Amino acid sequence: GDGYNGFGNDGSNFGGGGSYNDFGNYNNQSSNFGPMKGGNFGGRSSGPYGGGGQYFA
Amino acid sequence: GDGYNGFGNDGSNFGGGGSYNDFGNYNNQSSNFGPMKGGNFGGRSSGPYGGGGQYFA
Amino acid sequence: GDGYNGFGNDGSNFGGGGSYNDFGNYNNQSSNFGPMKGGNFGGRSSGPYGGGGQYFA
Amino acid sequence: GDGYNGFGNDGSNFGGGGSYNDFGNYNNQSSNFGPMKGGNFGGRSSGPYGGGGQYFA
Amino acid sequence: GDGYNGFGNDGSNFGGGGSYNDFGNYNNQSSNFGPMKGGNFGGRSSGPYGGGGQYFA
Amino acid sequence: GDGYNGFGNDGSNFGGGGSYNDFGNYNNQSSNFGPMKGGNFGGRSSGPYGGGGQYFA
Amino acid sequence: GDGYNGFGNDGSNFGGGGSYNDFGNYNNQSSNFGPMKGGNFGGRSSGPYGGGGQYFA
Amino acid sequence: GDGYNGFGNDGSNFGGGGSYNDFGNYNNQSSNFGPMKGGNFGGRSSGPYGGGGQYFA
Amino acid sequence: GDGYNGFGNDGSNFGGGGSYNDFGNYNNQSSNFGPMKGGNFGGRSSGPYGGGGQYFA
Amino acid sequence: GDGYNGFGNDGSNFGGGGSYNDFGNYNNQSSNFGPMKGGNFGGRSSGPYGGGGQYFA
Amino acid sequence: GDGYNGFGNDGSNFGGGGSYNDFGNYNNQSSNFGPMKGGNFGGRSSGPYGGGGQYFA
Amino acid sequence: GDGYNGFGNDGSNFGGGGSYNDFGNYNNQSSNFGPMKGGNFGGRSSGPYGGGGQYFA
Amino acid sequence: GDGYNGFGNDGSNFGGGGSYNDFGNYNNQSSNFGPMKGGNFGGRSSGPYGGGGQYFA
Amino acid sequence: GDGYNGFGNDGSNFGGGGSYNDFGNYNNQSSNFGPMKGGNFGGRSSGPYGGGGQYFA
Amino acid sequence: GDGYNGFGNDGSNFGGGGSYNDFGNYNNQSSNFGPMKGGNFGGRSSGPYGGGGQYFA
Amino acid sequence: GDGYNGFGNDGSNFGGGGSYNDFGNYNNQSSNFGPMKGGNFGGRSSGPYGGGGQYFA
Amino acid sequence: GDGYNGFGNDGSNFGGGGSYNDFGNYNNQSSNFGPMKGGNFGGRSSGPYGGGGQYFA
Amino acid sequence: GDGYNGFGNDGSNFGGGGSYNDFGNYNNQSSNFGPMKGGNFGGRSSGPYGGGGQYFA
Amino acid sequence: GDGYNGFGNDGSNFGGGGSYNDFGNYNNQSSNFGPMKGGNFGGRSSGPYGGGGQYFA
Amino acid sequence: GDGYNGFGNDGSNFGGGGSYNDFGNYNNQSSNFGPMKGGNFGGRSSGPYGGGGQYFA
Repeated sequence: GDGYNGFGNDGSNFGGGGSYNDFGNYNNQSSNFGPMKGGNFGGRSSGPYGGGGQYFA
Repeated sequence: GDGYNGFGNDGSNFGGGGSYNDFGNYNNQSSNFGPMKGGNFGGRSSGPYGGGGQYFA
Repeated sequence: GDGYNGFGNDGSNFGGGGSYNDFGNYNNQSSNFGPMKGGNFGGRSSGPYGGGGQYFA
Repeated sequence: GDGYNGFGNDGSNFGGGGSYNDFGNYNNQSSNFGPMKGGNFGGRSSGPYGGGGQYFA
Repeated sequence: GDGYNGFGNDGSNFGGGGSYNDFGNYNNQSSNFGPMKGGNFGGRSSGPYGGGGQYFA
Repeated sequence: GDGYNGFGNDGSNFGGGGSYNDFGNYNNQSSNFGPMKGGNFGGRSSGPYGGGGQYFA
Repeated sequence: GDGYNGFGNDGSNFGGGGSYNDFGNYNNQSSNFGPMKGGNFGGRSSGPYGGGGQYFA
Repeated sequence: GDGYNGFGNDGSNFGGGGSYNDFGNYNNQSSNFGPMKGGNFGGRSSGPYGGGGQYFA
Repeated sequence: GDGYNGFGNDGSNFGGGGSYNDFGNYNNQSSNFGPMKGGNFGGRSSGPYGGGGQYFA
Repeated sequence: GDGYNGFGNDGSNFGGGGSYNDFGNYNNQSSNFGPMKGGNFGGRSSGPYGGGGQYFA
Repeated sequence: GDGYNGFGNDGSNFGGGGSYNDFGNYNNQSSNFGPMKGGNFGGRSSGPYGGGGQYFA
Repeated sequence: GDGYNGFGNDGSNFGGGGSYNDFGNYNNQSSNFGPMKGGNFGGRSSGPYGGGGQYFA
Repeated sequence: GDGYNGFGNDGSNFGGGGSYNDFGNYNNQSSNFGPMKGGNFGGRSSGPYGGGGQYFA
Repeated sequence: GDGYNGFGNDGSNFGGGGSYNDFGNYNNQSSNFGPMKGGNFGGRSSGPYGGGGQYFA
Repeated sequence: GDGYNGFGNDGSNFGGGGSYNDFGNYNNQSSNFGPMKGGNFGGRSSGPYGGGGQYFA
Repeated sequence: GDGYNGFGNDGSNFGGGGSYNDFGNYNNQSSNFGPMKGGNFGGRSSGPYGGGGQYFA
Repeated sequence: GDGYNGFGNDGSNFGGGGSYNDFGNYNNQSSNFGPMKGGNFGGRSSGPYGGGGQYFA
Repeated sequence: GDGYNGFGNDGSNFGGGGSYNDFGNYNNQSSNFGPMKGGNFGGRSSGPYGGGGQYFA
Repeated sequence: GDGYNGFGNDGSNFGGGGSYNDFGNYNNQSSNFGPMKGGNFGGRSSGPYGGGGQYFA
Repeated sequence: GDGYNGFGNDGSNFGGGGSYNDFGNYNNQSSNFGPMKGGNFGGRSSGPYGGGGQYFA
């Protein structure tokens, strides 16, 4: 099958080292190593029901 | 079969080393090592019901 | 099947080592090693019912 | 069957070694080693009922 | 089936060595070694009933 | 059947060795060794009834 | 079935050896060895009844 | 049937060896060895009745 | 059935060896050796009745 | 039928050898050896009646 | 049924050999050997009646 | 039924040879051997009636 | 089958190290190493139902 | 099949190092290394239903 | 098969290092290394149903 | 088969280093390295249904 | 087959370094390196249905 | 087989460095390096259906 | 086979460096380097259906 | 076989340095380097169907 011979995969210290950073919500922020099946996704929404609006600002 | 021969996979110390940071809600911040089946996802929302709104600011 | 020959799988010290960090709610912050089935997810919400809103600030 | 030959799996000292850190609520902060079936999740919420709102700040 | 040949699995000393830290509420903070069935989860909430609000600050 | 041949499983000294720490409420802080069925969970809440709010600060 | 050939399972000295540490309420701080069925849980709450609130500070 | 061949299970000296520590209320702090059925839990609460609040400070 | 061949189970000297410690109330602090059925629990509270509050300082 | 072949089960000298230690109220602090049915518990409380509060400090 | 072949069950010398200790009230401090039915419990309380409070200083 | 083939059950010298140790009321400090039914308990209390408070210091 | 011989895969410190950054919502921000099947996606929305609008300001 | 002999693959520090940046919604921001099947996508919107508008401003 | 012998592949620090940048919605902004099958796409939209309009301003 | 021997494949710092930019909606902004099959596309729109217009300004 | 020996392939810093720029919708803005099959496309529109107009102001 | 021996291939800083530039819709603004098969295209339109007009101004 | 030995293949800074420029719709604006097969095309329109006009004001 | 030995192939700064320019629709504006097969084309149109007119002004 497929293979992977990566040396030095790092992927570390996600936040970057800035202070006062705000991490939003429903994100995918994972670090994944090794064979993966099923793919990688972001957050999912089903929007508000019964006429509720969805607002970003 | 799919292989993986990674040296130095790290993925450590997520927060980055900054202070006063504010990690989010429902995030997938995990670090995963080894064969994975079923995919990697962010957070999921079924939005408010009965005309409740969803608001970000 | 699938394999994993990883040397030095860190994933440690998640908070990053900064002080005054605030960790949010319903997150997935786990560190997972070994073969995994069923996928890795963030948090999940069924939003408020009967006209309650969901608010972020 | 899927294998795992990880040498040196850390996942330790989660908090990072900073002081005055404030850990979250309903988070998944576990460290898991060995074959896993059923998947890895964050926290789950069913939002308030009868028109109660859900608020973050 | 699946297998796991991990050498040195650490996963120890969760709090990180910081002082004045405040570990939160309903979190999953366990360290789990060995075959697992049924998945790993965060906390769960059924939100307040009868119009009670849920508030984070 | 799923195997596990982990050497040096540690998982010890949870609190991290810092002083003046506060371990919060309803957390899962266990260390589990051996084959597990039924999954690993955080704490659970059925939030207040009859219009009582749930407050974090 | 499943198996576990762990050498050196430790899991000891939970509090970490810090002084003035405060251990909170309803936690699961157990150390568990051997086959486990039924899963590992944190604390459980049914919130106050008749309009009493639940507060953390 | 599931096996377990753990060498050196330890699980000892829970308090950590620090002085002036204060262990909590209703915690599960047990050390359990041998095959377990019915799961491991934290403490359980039914909150106050008749409008009494629940307060952590 | 389920087996256990553990050598050196220890589980001893719970208090840790520190002085001036204050073991709390209603905890489970037992050390249990052998086949266990019915699960392991923390303490239980049916919170105060008739408008009495529950307070942790 | 389950089994247990543990060598050296110890579980001894509970208090740890520290001095001026206070062993608080209603704990379970037993050391139990052999087959067990009905599970292991902590202390149980039914809170005060008629508007009496429950206070920890 | 279940079996137990424990060698060296010990369970001895509860107090730890420290001095000036207070083995406080209503604890279960027993050491029990041989097959047990009906479970193991801590102390039990039915709290004060007629508006009397319960106070831990 | 259920068996017990233990050797060297000890369970002796409850205090560990410390000095000026003292014992609280209603403790269970028994050492029990052979088959048991009905379970092992700590002390039981029905708290003061008529508005009398229960106090620990 | 397809190969990968990457040296120095970095992918680290996602946030860039600026302060006061606000990571958004439902994003995919993962770092993925090793063979992948099923593709990589952004976030998904099923937009609001029953005449609710979707607003970006 | 296809091959890849990339030396020094960087892909790091996504945010760029600017402060006060506001990362978007539903984006794909991942860094992916190793052979990929199923393509790479942005976000997906199934726009509002029942006459709700979609507005970007 | 197709080959790739690229030395020094950058793709880093995506945002450019400017401050106050706003990252859009549903973009693809990933950095991808190694054999790719299935193609690379932007966002996808199905416009509002039932006579709702789509507006960019 | 087709080859690629490119030295110095930059493609970094997409945003350009200007401030106050808007990296607008549905774009494809990825940086792709290595052999690619399936083609590279922009965003896709199925325009509004049931007489809704599509508007740019 | 076909080959490519390009030295210094830049393609970097797309935005140009201007401030207040406004990147578009559904564009293809990717930088792609290495052999490509299936062609490079812009965005695609299936224009509004049911008599909805398409307007560029 | 066709070849390409280009020294210094730029294609960078697409926007040109002007401010307040507006990047339109569905464009192919990609930068492509290496062998290409399937050709390069602009955006594609299928005009509105059911008598909707298409307007540029 | 056909060759190309070009030195200094610029094609950069597309927008030209003027401000307030308005890049149009469905254009092909790519910069393409290396052997190309399938031709290079502008945008495509399948003009409106069912009596809709196409207007360039 | 054809050849090409151009020095300084330029093709840059397409917009021409002018401000307030308005680039057209469906154009081909690409800059292409290396051998090409299939020819270079402008835009393409299929005129409006069902009696629609095509108008330029």
